Amino acid sequence: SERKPPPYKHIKVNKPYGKVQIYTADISEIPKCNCKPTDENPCGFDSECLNRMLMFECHPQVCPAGEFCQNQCFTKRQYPETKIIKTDGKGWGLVAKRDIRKGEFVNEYVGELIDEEECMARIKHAHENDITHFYMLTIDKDRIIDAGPKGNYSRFMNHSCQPNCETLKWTVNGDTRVGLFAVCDIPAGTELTFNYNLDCLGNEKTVCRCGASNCSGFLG
Ligand SMILES: Nc1ncnc2c1ncn2Cc1cc(-c2ccc(F)c(F)c2)ncc1N1CCC[C@](N)(c2ccccn2)C1
Ligand SMILES: [Zn+2]
Ligand SMILES: [Zn+2]
Ligand SMILES: [Zn+2]
Repeated sequence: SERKPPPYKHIKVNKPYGKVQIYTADISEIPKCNCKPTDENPCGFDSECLNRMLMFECHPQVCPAGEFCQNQCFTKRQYPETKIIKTDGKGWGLVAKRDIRKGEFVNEYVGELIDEEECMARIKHAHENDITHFYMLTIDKDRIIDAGPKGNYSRFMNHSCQPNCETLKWTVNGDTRVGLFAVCDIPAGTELTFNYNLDCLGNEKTVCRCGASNCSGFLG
């Protein structure tokens, strides 16, 4: 029983490393929806927002709804309150403090941004030194988020063969960002989990301890 998780820097945004590619957009390049600020829930989850439908985040200076824009989840870091918990064979995990509804933004998978060469080198080093460092999540080819050295609470989310959350790739301020969203209603106090199918089957000493009835037995 370790009382505290391994060291890492709690950040609020992805941090690039080495020769990885980063993209940005000036306020002028960000898409503009046709929501009004007088709408029931402008750019909201139940709204007909053009930007929301296409998984584009509105910018504060660009949106016609102004400050009443409800499509700024990633930038404002609008996460349901969560708590890190300790399980048996799964170790540290994440549960939420309030009920979460289906489709709702849960968190952003944040970390050190690395290219594929760098990721492969880290995994090879981990496998040789027997380190359980699988905080790597692919954005696209040659861009991988490594939440091992630095990340936010999303790194505490465990893998589940029957997950209650899923990753969705959104465009925010000119670049791709990985959001965690609920696939069903989640009662407060339930462990937040997602399906980790973004890497290789490097399951040497690791085994699927999700507990789901459809468990295939591995993580890759
Ligand atoms: N479904 C799981 N079955 C067994 N172990 C799991 C499962 N899902 C996540 N973990 C743990 C784990 C495995 C992999 C992993 C391994 C192989 C893979 F193929 C893969 F996709 C992921 N990367 C990270 C973790 N964590 C994340 C949460 C905190 C953690 N539990 C922890 C850390 C320190 C102390 C206690 N606990 C370690
Ligand atoms: Zn809108
Ligand atoms: Zn908006
Ligand atoms: Zn399983």
